[PDB]
Amino acid sequence: KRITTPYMTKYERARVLGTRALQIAMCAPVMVELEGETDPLLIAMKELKARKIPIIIRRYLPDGSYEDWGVDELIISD
Amino acid sequence: QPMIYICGECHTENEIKSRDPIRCRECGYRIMYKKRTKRLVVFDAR
Amino acid sequence: PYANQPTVRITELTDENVKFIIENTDLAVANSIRRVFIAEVPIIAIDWVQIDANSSVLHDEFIAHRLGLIPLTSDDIVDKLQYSRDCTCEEFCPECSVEFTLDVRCNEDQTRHVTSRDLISNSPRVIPVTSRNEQDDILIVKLRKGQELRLRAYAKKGFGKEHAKWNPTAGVAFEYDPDNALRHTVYPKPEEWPKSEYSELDEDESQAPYDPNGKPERFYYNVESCGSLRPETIVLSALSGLKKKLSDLQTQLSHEIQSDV
Amino acid sequence: RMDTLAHVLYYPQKPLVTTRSMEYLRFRELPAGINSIVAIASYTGYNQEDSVIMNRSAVDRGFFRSVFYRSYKEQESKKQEEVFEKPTRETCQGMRHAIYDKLDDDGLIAPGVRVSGDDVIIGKTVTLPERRYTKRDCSTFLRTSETGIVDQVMVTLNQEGYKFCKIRVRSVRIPQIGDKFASRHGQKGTCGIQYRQEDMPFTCEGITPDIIINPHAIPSRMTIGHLIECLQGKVSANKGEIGDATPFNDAVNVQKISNLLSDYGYHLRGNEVLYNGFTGRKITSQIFIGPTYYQRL
Amino acid sequence: ANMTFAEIVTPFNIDRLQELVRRGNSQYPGAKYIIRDNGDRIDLRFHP
Amino acid sequence: MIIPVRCFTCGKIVGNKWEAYLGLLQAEYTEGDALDALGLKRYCCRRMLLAHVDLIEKLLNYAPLEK
Amino acid sequence: QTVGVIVRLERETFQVLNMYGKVVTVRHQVTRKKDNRFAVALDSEQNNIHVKDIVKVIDGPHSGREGEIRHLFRSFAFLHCKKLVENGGMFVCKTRHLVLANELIGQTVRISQGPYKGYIGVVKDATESTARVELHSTCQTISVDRQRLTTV
Amino acid sequence: MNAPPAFESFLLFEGEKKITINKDTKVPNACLFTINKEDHTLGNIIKSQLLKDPQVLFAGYKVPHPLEHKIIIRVQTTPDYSPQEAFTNAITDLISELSLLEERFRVAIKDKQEG
RNA sequence: UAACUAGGGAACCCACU
Ligand SMILES: [Zn+2]
Ligand SMILES: [Zn+2]
Ligand SMILES: [Zn+2]
Repeated sequence: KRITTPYMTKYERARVLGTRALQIAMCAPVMVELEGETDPLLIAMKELKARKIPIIIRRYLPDGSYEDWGVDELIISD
Repeated sequence: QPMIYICGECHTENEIKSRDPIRCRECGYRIMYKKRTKRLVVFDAR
Repeated sequence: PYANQPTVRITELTDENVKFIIENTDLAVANSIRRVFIAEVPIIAIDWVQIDANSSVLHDEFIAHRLGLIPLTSDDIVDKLQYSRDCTCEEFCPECSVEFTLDVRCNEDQTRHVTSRDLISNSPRVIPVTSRNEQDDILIVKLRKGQELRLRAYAKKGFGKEHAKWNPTAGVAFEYDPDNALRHTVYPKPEEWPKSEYSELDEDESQAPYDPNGKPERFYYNVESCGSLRPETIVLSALSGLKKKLSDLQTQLSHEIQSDV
Repeated sequence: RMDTLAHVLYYPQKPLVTTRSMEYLRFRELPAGINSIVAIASYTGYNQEDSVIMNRSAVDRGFFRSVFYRSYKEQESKKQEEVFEKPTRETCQGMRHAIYDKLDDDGLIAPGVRVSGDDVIIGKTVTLPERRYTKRDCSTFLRTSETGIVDQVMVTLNQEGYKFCKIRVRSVRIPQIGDKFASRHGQKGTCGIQYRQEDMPFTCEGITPDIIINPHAIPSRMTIGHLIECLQGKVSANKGEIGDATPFNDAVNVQKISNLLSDYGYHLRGNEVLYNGFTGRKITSQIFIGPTYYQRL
Repeated sequence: ANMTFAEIVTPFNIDRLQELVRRGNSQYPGAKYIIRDNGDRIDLRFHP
Repeated sequence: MIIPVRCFTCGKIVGNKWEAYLGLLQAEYTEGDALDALGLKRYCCRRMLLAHVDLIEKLLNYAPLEK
Repeated sequence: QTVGVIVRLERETFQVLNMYGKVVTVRHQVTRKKDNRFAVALDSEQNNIHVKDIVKVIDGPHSGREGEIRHLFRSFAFLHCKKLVENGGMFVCKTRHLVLANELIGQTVRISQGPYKGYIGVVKDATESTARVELHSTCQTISVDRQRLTTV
Repeated sequence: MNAPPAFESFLLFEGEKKITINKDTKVPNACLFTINKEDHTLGNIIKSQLLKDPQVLFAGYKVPHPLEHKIIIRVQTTPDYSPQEAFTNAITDLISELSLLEERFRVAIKDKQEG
């Protein structure tokens, strides 16, 4: 059972969007459709709004254990 | 090869070579100035 | 939905200024006319100086900058001249430029004043304004013995939007509503404000009563020329230039509508 | 003088509003600044928070145009021998990708030659202590971000009897956005924007300001001497005299200057009705405008 | 024109980056270097 | 150093008026009367002549380096 | 005019195997040339080969061996075999006998056409189409098409 | 160093158009007129002449940035009218007004010169 | 038949926010 917050932090937002943008710029297959968008930042934004980013966030607890959260499992701020 | 300097005191056209000392040939003044260049000097009048 | 019917009354015409009134036109038209007076009336001014010798105390950029600001007679020649960028010659040609030559050598113990008399034109009608055949000559540089200034200058066509040396006007005095009937400016104490030259009120009055239905008309002008053009020629070429800009915009807009539709 | 870091203004003017001590400071004969028609106004918001709006048409006429001088010196030494000569790729090592043809046969550039950053102005070669390359390049270039015209090249002997050269580079500095301008009252400010004469506001006589400063520069600073100098400059320029601003002078106060200004057909407090340069409509507030002394820093 | 950002070449920006390379470092909207997949650096200041 | 060709503010020609201004000043005119006699009406043109310092006459006291 | 690769380090001489198949003995003071690591060579099958590529020898005096590409020439390729004991494994083979297993710079010009017409400048840098012109009158260096430039 | 050349305020470089037409989507019968290498001198007269037209419901111009040299004129008209012909009629009225003003100024020149 | 870089330190002074 996971005890961390169900909301997805702005630091998680920043790093997930950056990692996904770097992956898309390195020709990772996009999980959403593209309406002519070219910048991998905006593609990562559209992927995050659709909760389709294939990234698991491993939140490390201070006692040493971790908790694996999917991006789709977490509440997006916007 | 032929270089002209202008003496700072008496304003004399001075043919000197290279590696010889900067010395005015008829007044002995040791400061000379280069002449204005012969290249194209064109300014817009702004 | 249609055009104005503006009227012109000229109160003073002189070789150095024109002082006229435009009535029954809009404020934007009058202000654009003033803006074309300052910025968009083409004259001939020096814009290309080749310095061959300059022994003066002033360096070459200084002399070139002073030569650019010397006004030249531009009447009925600026219309014939093309812009230098628009002309197909390699160097300058008579169809787009006027060549000037200056060669002054000071061999006397007195100071030699290099003035606009020393600017020698290759065109009989594009000459410095002070060289017209009373007033003194525009001083370029002062020379002591041993100093010289040899240069070749080319004078081309341009307007004041590019550089202020092509501005043909000295002072464009512009007024509307001299008695402040529109209250477009609000005096905190209107008693201490001096009357305008075009004011139509008595000494006891300070400003006109407020007119709620009024618009700005009856614009007052005083276009003082720098001598490069006649002031009437300044106004006529300004009206022609604003007309030409509007006509060119009409042409491009018609092409854009035709291409889009 | 081959001074390092010399700045000279083209058209310095003595102040219209001066103190009597400036006669002994010799500020009249070597002035630093220009009397400029200055309106204190909020115009387009480009003069906000210690910034000024300059007249582009004034700057085209030489207003606050200055010239910057930088002197480069270099010796040739005999220890390893250094010589002033034009380097050649077939016999020199370490030559940069610069136009060495701007140098003359003596290894020195001539006056009147246009130079840019990383341009050789003095060609110096030092011999290797021990084939393809026998001499090493030790030439001097300009500063990387500096351009200009070579103004003067002076060649002489130094104290130890070696060949010594000094090169002065002339750079003409047009006032632009970001150049620092200050009044004589601690009111410094960079140029925010430059408008042409038709874009500047204008009086009924067609006078446009050379500099527009923000009204908010005044009240927290309490430089009332700025406003009084502006008023006295208006009176002096209309009257045809030089105004006296010696501090502890009871013969000069604000009311006397105001009455003198009112005698010349202006509003006594120095306000004028300005018109918008873009629309031609007169501004609702009457703008304080007059000649005051700025310095180009 | 002095500071650069390293943009990864995708099929979505191949033409824009190609014309940026073709413009080179002399024009402002251009490019300074090409970084190949093996880390080899191609300088566009000195024309290849 | 030398009189500007044009007034900075408006652009009226003032480069031809410095020698005439000096001649009027030595003819015992006041500076205001001398400015009025030269046609300088706006104070922008008036302080071009009123505030001018002629450094060029002091520069001419030095002999040129070439002659 | 000739390149080479040293096969043995000696005290005062270099043992270098050039494109001969013969080892020469030269002094220390040879010069250094920049290697073309991006050069392209062609084998007998007209296939592209580059540096660090294993190629087989199927023709020539030493057909049957196998080598690795170190340096390239117009019609020769340098080969290495770790099992070959002569001259430290260095050898040379021909490319076709294997199989894969400006004057304007510094010149004063006049812009004779365009918006900058009449400006005098010095070309700092130039290509086949454009040129970087250092304007004499301004502090700018601008990119001008070479069809608009006239050498003066 | 970074000074733009003085001709860029009025000279179209190779590639751009003088005036572009863009339809404004949020309201009907509205267009955005982006005009290059022009300033307040032309935008103000076009704006005021469009304001004289009773079939024009909105007429405004702006310079988005004074460092660049484009104006954007926004015209909204009545549904029985279009902003394109409103712009055309405004330019035509300005041209005719300037022609009348020029010929009357010439007449006044002759009157003042001949007394 | 384009062979492709920059250079030290220690003290002081001045200016700037
Ligand atoms: Zn001598
Ligand atoms: Zn021509
Ligand atoms: Zn003036």
